[PDB]
Amino acid sequence: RGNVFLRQAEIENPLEDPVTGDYVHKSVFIIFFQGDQLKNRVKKICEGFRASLYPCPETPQERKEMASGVNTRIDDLQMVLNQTEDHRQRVLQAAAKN
Amino acid sequence: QQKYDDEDISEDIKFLLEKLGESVQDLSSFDEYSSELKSGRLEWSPVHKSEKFWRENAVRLNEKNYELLKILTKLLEVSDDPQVLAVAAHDVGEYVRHYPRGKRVIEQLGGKQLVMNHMHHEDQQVRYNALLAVQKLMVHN
Amino acid sequence: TEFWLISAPGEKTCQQTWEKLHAATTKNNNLAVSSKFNIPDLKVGTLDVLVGLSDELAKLDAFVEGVVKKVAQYMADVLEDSKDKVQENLLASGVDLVTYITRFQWDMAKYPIKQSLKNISEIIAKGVTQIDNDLKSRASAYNNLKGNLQNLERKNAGSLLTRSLAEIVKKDDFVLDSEYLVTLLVVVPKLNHNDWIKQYETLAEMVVPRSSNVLSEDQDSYLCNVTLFRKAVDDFRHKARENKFIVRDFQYNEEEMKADKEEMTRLSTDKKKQFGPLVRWLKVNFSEAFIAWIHIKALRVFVESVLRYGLPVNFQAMLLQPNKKSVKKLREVLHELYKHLDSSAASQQEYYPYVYYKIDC
Amino acid sequence: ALSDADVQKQIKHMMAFIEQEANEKAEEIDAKAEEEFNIEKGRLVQTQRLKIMEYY
Repeated sequence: RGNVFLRQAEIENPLEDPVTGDYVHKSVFIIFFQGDQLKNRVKKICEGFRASLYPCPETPQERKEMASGVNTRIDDLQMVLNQTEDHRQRVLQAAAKN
Repeated sequence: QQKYDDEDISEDIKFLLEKLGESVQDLSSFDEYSSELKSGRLEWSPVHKSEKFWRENAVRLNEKNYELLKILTKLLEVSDDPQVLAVAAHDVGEYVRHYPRGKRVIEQLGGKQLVMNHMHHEDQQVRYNALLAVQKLMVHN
Repeated sequence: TEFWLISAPGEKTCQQTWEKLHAATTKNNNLAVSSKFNIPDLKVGTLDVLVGLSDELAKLDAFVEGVVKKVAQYMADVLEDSKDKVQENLLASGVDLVTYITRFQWDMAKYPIKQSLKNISEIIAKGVTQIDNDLKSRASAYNNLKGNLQNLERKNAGSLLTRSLAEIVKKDDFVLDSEYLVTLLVVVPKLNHNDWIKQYETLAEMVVPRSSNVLSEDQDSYLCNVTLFRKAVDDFRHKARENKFIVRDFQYNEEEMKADKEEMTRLSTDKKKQFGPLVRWLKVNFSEAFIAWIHIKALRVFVESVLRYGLPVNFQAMLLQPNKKSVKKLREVLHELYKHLDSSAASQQEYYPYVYYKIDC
Repeated sequence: ALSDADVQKQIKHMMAFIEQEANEKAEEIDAKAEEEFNIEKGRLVQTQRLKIMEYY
């Protein structure tokens, strides 16, 4: 008896998918029940067929603020990756020369 | 690996393997190693890479409120000689491999950003050992 | 015996007529049997837990249906007065089963509804367990009597070699107070009867001359006996097994022979005295379990209706005994009459816009 | 297969049932109150009865 509110959005400009690598556009259709056993069954079918249920949304916006701190951390991680790919290209050239 | 019909040479070889192994085991310690940490000149005592050092006595590096890690953090902040930086960063990496809570503590120290800034040292080897420390912190991060 | 049980949200009072017969919402132009359902009022308590309660209720209902079909199977296998082929029109509490669903009554005296439906279902489950153990025990007793009776029958059947010899061989056919003489019951076929009657004495060493006597017969051979020496029994067997002769070592007594017939006859008589109360028990057990099965089905129907319809306890429900093959046209028509309940969309599968369950034999 | 209005209808039904559960838990809490109070009243009465009987 789907009878709870829908929070829907469309995400375009996707990225490569976690489990297939597909650069496929997404769209979230969110309906949540406060039943606990219902939540467990929904988690079972959603994980088994198709879902990504990592987060724990909540009323405190402090979660979003810590998430902004996480996004700055995330930026630092990408510049780490950039350095490392530069280094591996250069060492591969060095080995190839001889 | 080679085989000799002279038992003298093989006997001397075996005796040397034995005695030098005992000496290698003698090098394995944590009080002498920590005095070497405190001296401010990090000689390359071979325990820096010993697997028995990072499994049997890794928790020793967590002294009073992570005392010795804090000392090494201070000496990382103060001194920027290539080899002290290498020794300390590598030892911190080998410790923090086994202790995720040790990782969160090191993050609380602020030394993670000190290493992230050591990533811009003039010598590229120092930048690389800071890189290795960061990819020891990247796990679940 | 197909029965379609359908319920709807019930937003209008006049749909009670739809439950009974009403032409504008009738089934198959007043040709399919449509009756209003006895709808009781119960307490829900919680909607959260009721998910799990209904799940376990469905599993338990499947179990209780298993119980009912097993007890019906054994009643059919009674092989007397009740079978899946004959006398299949049993009685639920004195009136036929179809007549009882069309006369579907309902009470709270035996099950006070003020108690939660969980406790009611557990009580009926306890009764189910009791009746199951009852059937299993009494049927084990019946199977013991039946197996022993039939094995006794097969023991009695055959020829003299392979059957009990109660009524055949008597004391006058055996040597009395023999000192060294054994009278072997040497059964000999008609293929070799004269050979035996002319060789009886030479068939073993130290045989009584002219001890050639004939006692009885059977479909394969003619019983006869000769009197010979004790140690000459082995010699007789050696020389006689190859002549198509055979020895029937049997001991005769008065009650040793009569007691087995007494036991078979007593077994039949007491088995008789006990299928009496047994079949009375079977009838009452089947009627009880059947009424309880439909009861829990009504409880499950009301449960799922309350889940699928909302907070107030007002809805419609109504029995069907559908017309032959017209239930497909009815599927389409009731699709028309129930799609607008949802008003938006509606494979359907068991995801109907109505709450449905089935009742059968 | 429900509109916005029907989704709101059943959401209000969950809300009213949360209120019914509030009535039910409040009834349970009231029952605990009544029985627990009778218990403490009896306990204190009996204990002080023992003490006064002793002294007397």
